[PDB]
Amino acid sequence: TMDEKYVNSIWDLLKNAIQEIQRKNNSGLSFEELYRNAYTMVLHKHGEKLYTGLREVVTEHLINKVREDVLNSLNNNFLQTLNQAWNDHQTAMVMIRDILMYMDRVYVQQNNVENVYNLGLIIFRDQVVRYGCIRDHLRQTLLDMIARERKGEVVDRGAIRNACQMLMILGLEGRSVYEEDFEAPFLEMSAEFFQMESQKFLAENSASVYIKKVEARINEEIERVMHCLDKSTEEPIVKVVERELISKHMKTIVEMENSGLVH
Amino acid sequence: SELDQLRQEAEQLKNQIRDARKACADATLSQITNNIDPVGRIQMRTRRTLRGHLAKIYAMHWGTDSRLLVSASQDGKLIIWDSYTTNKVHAIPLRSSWVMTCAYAPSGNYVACGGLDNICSIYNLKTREGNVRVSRELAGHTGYLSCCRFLDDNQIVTSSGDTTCALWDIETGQQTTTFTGHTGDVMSLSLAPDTRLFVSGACDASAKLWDVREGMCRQTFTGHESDINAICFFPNGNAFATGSDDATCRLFDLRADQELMTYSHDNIICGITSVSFSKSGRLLLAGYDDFNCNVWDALKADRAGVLAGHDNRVSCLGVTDDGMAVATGSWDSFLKIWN
Amino acid sequence: SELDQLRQEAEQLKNQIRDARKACADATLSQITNNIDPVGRIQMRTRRTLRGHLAKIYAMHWGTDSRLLVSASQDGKLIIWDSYTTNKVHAIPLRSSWVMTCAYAPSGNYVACGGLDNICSIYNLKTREGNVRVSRELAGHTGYLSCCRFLDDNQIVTSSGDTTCALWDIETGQQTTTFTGHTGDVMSLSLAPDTRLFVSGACDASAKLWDVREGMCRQTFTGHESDINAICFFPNGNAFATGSDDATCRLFDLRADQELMTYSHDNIICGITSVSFSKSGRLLLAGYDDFNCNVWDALKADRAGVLAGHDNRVSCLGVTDDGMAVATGSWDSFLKIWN
Amino acid sequence: GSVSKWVRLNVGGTYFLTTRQTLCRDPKSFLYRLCQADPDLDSDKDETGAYLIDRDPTYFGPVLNYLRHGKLVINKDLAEEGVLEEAEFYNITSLIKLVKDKIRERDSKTSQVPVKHVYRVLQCQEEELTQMVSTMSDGWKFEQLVSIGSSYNYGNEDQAEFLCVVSKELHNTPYGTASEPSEKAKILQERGSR
Amino acid sequence: MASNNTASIAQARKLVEQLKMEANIDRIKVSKAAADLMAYCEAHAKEDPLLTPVPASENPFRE
Amino acid sequence: MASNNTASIAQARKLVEQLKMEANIDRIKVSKAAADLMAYCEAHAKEDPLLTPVPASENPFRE
Repeated sequence: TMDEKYVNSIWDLLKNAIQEIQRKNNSGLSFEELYRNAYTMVLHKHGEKLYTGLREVVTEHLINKVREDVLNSLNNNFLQTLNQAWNDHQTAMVMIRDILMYMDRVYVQQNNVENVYNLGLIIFRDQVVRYGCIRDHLRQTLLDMIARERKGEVVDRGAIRNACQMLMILGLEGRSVYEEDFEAPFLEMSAEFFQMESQKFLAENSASVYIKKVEARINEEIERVMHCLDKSTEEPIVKVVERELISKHMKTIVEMENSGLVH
Repeated sequence: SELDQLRQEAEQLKNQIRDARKACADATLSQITNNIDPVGRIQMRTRRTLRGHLAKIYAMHWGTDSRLLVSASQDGKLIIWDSYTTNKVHAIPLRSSWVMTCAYAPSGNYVACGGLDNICSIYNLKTREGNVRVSRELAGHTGYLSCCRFLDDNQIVTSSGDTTCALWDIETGQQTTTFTGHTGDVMSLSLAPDTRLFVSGACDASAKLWDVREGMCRQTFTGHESDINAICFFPNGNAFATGSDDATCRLFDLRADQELMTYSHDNIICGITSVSFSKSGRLLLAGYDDFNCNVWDALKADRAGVLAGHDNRVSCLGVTDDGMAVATGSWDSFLKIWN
Repeated sequence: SELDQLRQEAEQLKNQIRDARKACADATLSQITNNIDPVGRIQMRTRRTLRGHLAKIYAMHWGTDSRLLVSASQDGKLIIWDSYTTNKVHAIPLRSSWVMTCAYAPSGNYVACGGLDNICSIYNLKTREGNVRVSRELAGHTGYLSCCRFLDDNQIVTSSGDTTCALWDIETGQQTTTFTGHTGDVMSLSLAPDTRLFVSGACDASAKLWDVREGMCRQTFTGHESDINAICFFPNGNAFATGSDDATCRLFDLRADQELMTYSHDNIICGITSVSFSKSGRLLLAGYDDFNCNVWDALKADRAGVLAGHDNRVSCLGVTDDGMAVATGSWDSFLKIWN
Repeated sequence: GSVSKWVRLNVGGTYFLTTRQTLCRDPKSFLYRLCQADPDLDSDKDETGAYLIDRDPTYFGPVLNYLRHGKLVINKDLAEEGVLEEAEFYNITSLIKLVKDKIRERDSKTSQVPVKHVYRVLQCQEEELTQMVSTMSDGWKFEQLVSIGSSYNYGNEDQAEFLCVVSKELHNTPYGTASEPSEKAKILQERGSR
Repeated sequence: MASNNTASIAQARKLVEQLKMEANIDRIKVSKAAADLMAYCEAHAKEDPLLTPVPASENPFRE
Repeated sequence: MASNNTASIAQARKLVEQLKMEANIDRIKVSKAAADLMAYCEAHAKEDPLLTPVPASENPFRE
């Protein structure tokens, strides 16, 4: 049985189509064409070649342009650029996995290897999120305007929402990249900011209005965690307030000159 | 190329493993001692002659009741001999010839075989009609099944070609637990009495000890220079003897991560095709590519005895689960039971 | 819940039953008069050897002529031996192996067999075609059949697993009278010569005498803790022997509702596998898991003699309806006539 | 197409007009991607307005039947391989599993025998041979007669003299082979086995 | 019904009933039943071949 | 990443791990392990049917 003649050209055709869809071009391509392509190149038992080609093509597609497209933004906020790049990556990745399900049902089980989706998301994590220059610039922008909102400003909260969302979805099973990138530094900065805020608020206002202000700060933390932080991040940050303003300055609350619990 | 630094770290870790092993390396109490239980010259007589195969006995595995031994022949048929009466409890034909693994379940309710067919056949021996029927055909191995063992009566381990040691849930038929990490062809496999760690001996001279739950290689042992023919855990589930195509058998210890003691002699050059421990573990019975096989004193590194009652290689060796007698599946179409 | 009062009532009713029994216990005079009518030493000779089986002869059963006996072997063939000429009148192959009950009709025109099929087979013996054709299949049981007996050529009781021994109509294949009093698998069964009472033993060690027309347990006898293997009524339909897994055989009396006598020695460790009575019923025929079996002076409770022969356990006993001689169908594929 | 509730598929040159809901039964199906109005999949031609499927309608038949009314039927005049490849192109795991089941059904029914053949070995001496062969049970087929060598009268007229190996073939398709466990039966099987 | 623990009350009822007809049937004393037994055995001993020798011209196994 | 020599860094990662838990596992002296094995074996070297003989009415291969 001879089938290699069209396989030789279909290598190039499918690789070109993969690159074209990866750069967000879908109006001209034929979904059925990519289906039949990948299917015939797979049932001929060329799984390892297609797997290696997909790995390399995705890795260099992310390295060559997407990383630079994220980096080159200076007159626009970093978060929106990274969000657009990640959205385009997801749009390409869903399509690619829809193509390569036949390889995802036969070859992977026999060879005990990774699937398309997890592998490509891992490549994105290692070449975009884990890559240092994007990581530190992202953390800088996030901390910057999260601190402006903390001290009180009107910001683009949806940008931080998309950022945090890609952060803890690109980690898949774990929160590892999200917890190591910005979440723990944010918790530390919140702890320090609330230490200084409690210190200044205690010596400035009476205990009753201080209680009202701290409960309003809890309400604002809830507002932010619905609007500017991740929903699953509700419980840490809130108690970060609770540990810093109340649970460690009990004697300051109970005793004051002309005020306090005794008064 | 960042592979250079990864290789450097791996090399340094391997070196550290070597120094750690050399650190615990000291005088071997068994080697130095010669006055504690010198087993002397032990002789065994053929008590049973299970003639009735017409082809080479390729593999042979005892039963957990130490009465029923399943012997697979080269032509392809499993004879479940009753050892006492030399009677064929079953003589089931094989779907495909060239079978090299015969795995007997502890219950004796299932039997497993596999061959140059890349399919692991599981026959349910016990059924209402009594007709031995195939229970499940495990497919999903692109390499030939090298060895198989029953981790349970619905859970099996199938050391195959393609370096896969895939674990299967039998009745589902799916590869519930996947195993990979060997480089040489996985050609032998053994279970500890604990049955929680399985050792895989490949053609890369490596015995990889695999943590059976998480699908990850607990330990790695490498003392041989040739493909490992067979492995046999100590009766303690903490160490295993290992025979390879070289004339050197090696007792690897899990606690020390190093060869406890070697077993070699300038009168043996043939590969050790099978290794087996007595119930005590004091005697290490080894089947050789030499038509006759031998047995070392497992803690004195000397030949306790020699079993020479064949004409072809002892392709498989197995001592009774109660350690009472030993069966010698050989390529001369016979099995000898020695007591 | 409310089951507590029922179990209390059952407990005190059991106490009442036992108290009535011990009040009835007035010492068996027969064992006391063990010096009257000694049978001497009676050692029979095997005057026939109906060899011609190749499997284990599980159940053997005389016909009503005391000349044709249907014996079922383990492999699933029925041989209708003619003891007078040692000629196989028929050798029926059975669709499913592992048969353990061969039921001869009172008229010799039907035969019945049952095994691990949960389906009884009624085979028309007498037909103008000459060959034995299937008459009916009795389905509805989910437990393995253990013993069946023809009440008529239309009604047959089918003791089986599933704790049921329902009387079944042959023609319609419909159950006639369920009996669900047992908790063990009904494994033995016997008919009194009046055929209005069948007593049946089981895994619950309870010999339950049943009403063949109502579905009610007429009486319950419990003198055993091991599983009642075989049941044989006394020739008067007033008592029945009972063997079990233990090496003890016991005679039970319908009138006395108690274990009348026991049959055991220190010479025996094998359990009773078959019970029978002589023409008078004075001689108790006990087949054993020992190769040999025995005859006991039942009205003296001591062994009358030893029936030797065979090299493997006796599996079933049967005396001729005239008492001329006794057939000992053993697992050595031998059925011998003793006289 | 995707402009209305109905969708017309030009499978192999033949037009199937079907509701999308029966076609969208699998969210991983290629037809699901057909259902959306995304620019990615565009295989309809605007001079006919029908999505072209690069597959035949012959094996599209059973798949459409499965999508319409649950369990499908696959004739043995249509290749199991044809519907197999059809399902693989349509990307439906339940359907490839059912195709595997259908292939197993075909192989069991054809290659072997619905309800296998059961064999028995009657033993008869040469004197008893004629009647018991002639009166051998209806519903059973004779397979082989084998003599028994012996040192008894040169080997003839011996008590064990002949094996009549007979068989019985069952061919009831829904009857199959039954199996169920019974512990007492297990004990008895073990004891009788050895 | 599970309220009465899977209708164990039904089988308890059956057990009590079986004990009911067990109590209903009288008891016939052991010595008298045994006396019936030696009566039958002595009556039929001289017609029981296993303990009464029978000639080779009288059994269907030697003629 | 197949521009990194066919993603061999996964194999390097696995080997680095294997070595890591190899280091994490204790190292017992050869004398200690050998003594333990002697204890176990000699505890059973008076009951080994191959070391200690068995009367030819107790081994089901000589009766």
